[PDB]
Amino acid sequence: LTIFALKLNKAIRLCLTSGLSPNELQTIVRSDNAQGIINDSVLTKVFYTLFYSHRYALSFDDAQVLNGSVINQYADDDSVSHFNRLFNTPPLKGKIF
Amino acid sequence: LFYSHRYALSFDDAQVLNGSVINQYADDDSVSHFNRLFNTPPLKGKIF
Amino acid sequence: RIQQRTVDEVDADIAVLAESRRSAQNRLEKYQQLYDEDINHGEQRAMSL
Amino acid sequence: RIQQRTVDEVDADIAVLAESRRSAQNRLEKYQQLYDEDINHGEQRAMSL
Amino acid sequence: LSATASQYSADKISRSEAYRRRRQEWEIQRDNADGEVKQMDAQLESLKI
Amino acid sequence: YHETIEQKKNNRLLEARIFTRANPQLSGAIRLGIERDSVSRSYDEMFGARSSSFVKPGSVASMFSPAGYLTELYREAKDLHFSSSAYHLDNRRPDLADLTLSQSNMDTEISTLTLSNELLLEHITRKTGGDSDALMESLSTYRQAIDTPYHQPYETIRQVIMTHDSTLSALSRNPEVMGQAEGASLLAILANISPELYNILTEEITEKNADALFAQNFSENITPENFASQSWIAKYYGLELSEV
Amino acid sequence: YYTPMMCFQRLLQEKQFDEATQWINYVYNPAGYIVNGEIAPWIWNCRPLEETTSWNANPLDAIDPDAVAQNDPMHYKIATFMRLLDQLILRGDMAYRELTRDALNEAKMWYVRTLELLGDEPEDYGSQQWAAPSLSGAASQTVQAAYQQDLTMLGRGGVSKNLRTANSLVGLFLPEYNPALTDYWQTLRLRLFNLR
Amino acid sequence: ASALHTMPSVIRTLVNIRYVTALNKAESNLPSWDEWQTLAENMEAGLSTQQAQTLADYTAERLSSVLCNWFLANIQPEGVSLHSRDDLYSYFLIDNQVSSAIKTTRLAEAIAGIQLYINRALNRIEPNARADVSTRQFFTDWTVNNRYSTWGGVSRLVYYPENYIDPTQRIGQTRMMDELLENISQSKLSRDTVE
Amino acid sequence: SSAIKTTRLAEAIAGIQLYINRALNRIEPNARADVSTRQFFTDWTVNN
Repeated sequence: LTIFALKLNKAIRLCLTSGLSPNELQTIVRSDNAQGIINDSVLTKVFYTLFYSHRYALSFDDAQVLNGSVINQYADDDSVSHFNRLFNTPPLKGKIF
Repeated sequence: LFYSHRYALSFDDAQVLNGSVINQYADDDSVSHFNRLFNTPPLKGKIF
Repeated sequence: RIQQRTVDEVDADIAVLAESRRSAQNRLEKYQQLYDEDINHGEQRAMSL
Repeated sequence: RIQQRTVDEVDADIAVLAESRRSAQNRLEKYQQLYDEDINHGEQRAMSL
Repeated sequence: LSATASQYSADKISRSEAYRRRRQEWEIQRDNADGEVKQMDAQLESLKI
Repeated sequence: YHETIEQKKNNRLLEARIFTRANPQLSGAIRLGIERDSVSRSYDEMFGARSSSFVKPGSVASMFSPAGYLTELYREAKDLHFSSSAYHLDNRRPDLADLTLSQSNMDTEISTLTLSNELLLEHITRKTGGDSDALMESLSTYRQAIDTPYHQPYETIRQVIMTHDSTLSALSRNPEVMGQAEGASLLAILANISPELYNILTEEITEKNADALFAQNFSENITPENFASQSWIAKYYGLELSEV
Repeated sequence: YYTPMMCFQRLLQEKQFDEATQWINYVYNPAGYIVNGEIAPWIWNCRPLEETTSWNANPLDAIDPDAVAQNDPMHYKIATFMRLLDQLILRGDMAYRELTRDALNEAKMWYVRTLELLGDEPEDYGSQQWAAPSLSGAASQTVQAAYQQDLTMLGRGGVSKNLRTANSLVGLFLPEYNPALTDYWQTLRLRLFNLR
Repeated sequence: ASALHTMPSVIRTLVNIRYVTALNKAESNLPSWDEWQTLAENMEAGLSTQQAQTLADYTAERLSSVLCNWFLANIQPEGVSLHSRDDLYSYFLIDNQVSSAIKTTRLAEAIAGIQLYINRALNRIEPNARADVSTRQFFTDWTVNNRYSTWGGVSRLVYYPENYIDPTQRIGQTRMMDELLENISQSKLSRDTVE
Repeated sequence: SSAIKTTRLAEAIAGIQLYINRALNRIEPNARADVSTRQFFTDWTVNN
């Protein structure tokens, strides 16, 4: 259990010190890479998304898209995801693809 | 007293103005004038 | 002429407030008499008997 | 001159509000005591008898 | 007959206490009337200036 | 036990009586209605002028003032647990025994945080044996805690910079000086990452140094056996289970 | 004692003054008493109060100011006096409502009456001189034991020995002035400063 | 420099801190501990008074939280299973996460701590209670001695019964005098009525 | 303050009343207690 504990410690320390939500860190790390690991690039995305959030007054989604990442198809999924916020409220007439 | 009247200042301000020094020991049951100038609050440590 | 009419208006309002004052002081002094007399001799007799 | 007089007017108005403030405050205090006293010993004795 | 006399005494003191409460109400409402009187007296001087 | 309780009550009564007699407040034409007893003189000579000694209400020296109330409180409380056990008042708050009872001590006004902080400092420095500055320096590189490291000058800078202008918008209006400031410093002064916070966030995790990093990232008493429990993670970070 | 007190208190509660004073003069009168066309030699008009007799033994069994006062009658003494000057103050409030010049003089007369009868207020003495012990020393069991022992000896005995008690055992507390008396003193002083 | 109301040298220095911490960039310009302190000292020098109080407040709270955490994770005195913030609150008999907006005096704090200790003792929430001493006289009246005001009233009773003496009603009365009392309870008592 | 206005008669009333009151309460030493018992002084309550 050691390595997973180290990973979770890293992420939880970051989010608690940074006002970041678990899904937000999920999205930013996935957008950085499918590894789920952290490097300078992850913290780069973190900083710039929060900076643009502060200045232009947008949510975490808009900033994360702005930094160079993609629009996330699979958010928390207990609520409407970001992608379906963009193109699925409502569907035009049929289901999206 | 004249300066307190004109410039609308408390006593100690005029006291300093007249040529006397900043009083480092007032009533001492409250903050002295010196510690009113340099000790509200201390910056990070105790003054010297 | 217009300003003559406006000063007339404020004079009328003065009169309005004045009769307001008369009504208020009437209510006041009626209350004051009613309060000072407190309890008259009828209720005194009621309690005594 | 006219504007000096309008300042005079607002000063009169704030004084009026101050007097009405005192009146309402007196009503408040008298009601507060009248509430806190609640039931005096007269009614307690009525109940006891 | 002890009980009936006690009932009588109870209602008479209770009635007197009700009178006293009415007296308090009259007093406060007269005070409030006076407050309004002087307040609108001040309104008068504001209006005349 | 009876004889003792009536003894205390009688002593209280005699003190009260003798005190009421010599009250200078009662002069007063009613002074002409009070006398001087032999017991009055006896108390006079035994306790000197204490009988004539009174205080203004609201002073420390009063027996009804909070000072005497606390004196009685501690007098009673001093024995609720055996000296040996860890619940002894002298053990838990040794500095409470030597608290002076002065007018300044009950008049002055200081925040609860100040006293709490200095008491915690006193215990920590009692343990390690160092001073405040060494403690702060250790904190700047301490890793084994949910709040460590704690770079007080750094957070002060962050707080003041947020005070003057958040987002450094005016700073953005000076792009030439931005040829020298990169994103790293701006992140440091926008979010809460101390240098050691960066070091812990940007250190690779592999098994070759796994336990070593674990040792660096936790206290000895913490182990993955401890970590496995969800309630344990919630109480370790003070978070909610639904959140974890 | 109790019934004249009763009638006087009820009369004062009903804003009634003069027959109330006439009533309270039954038990006490600062102007003394007239019997047989002559000035009385006694001071208070209640014999038990003059003789200072107690009719309770163990008053601290319950929490009753009645018990304590009955165990030492002179408390009762000052109590009545207290209530007495009380109506004096209540006179002024009535005399002051009408804001009329003659009633103004009457109110000043009442206030000088209570001023003269009240005497001279004393002031703080012990606080400047009292030393400041540590809490532990203040709660020293030995000092409290010594004081209690001194008190018991004084009570059942009254021995003159230990002329000095070595005040260096500064661990006791001092009696505090009755707040009600200071309340009335400040009341009179504020109303007088107002009146001038 | 004027935007921050400060010197150009210190803004140079703040920008000079390449926050890359031993490579991934030029190099680590991380200031030493004392250099950090001096930079902070100078930087905050141009701050007003109410802002000074706000900074003192924020720093005091942060330091309090860090200290509490550190004491949890470091020193574990035997005899207590202190495992949270409120555990330290109870064992050190003083609150540790209150806002700084609250102010008090030493005596008030000591009063509160000792009260809470006594209360903890009585309810047997504390192990190894010396139950022999819990039966003392003072604790019997703990209902009326848990408060300073109530204690003051009951103490000031015996020495000054006059403040609390009420002629109007007392206990021990004879219903005969009570009947007098209710017979003199009318709205207005003229001479002959009281007679 | 001089804001108080009065007449010689009113002040004389006040002074003499205060003298009588001081005498009656035995605040003044050496009172001629024989004359203090006069009929006028019995009704001092309604003659004050």
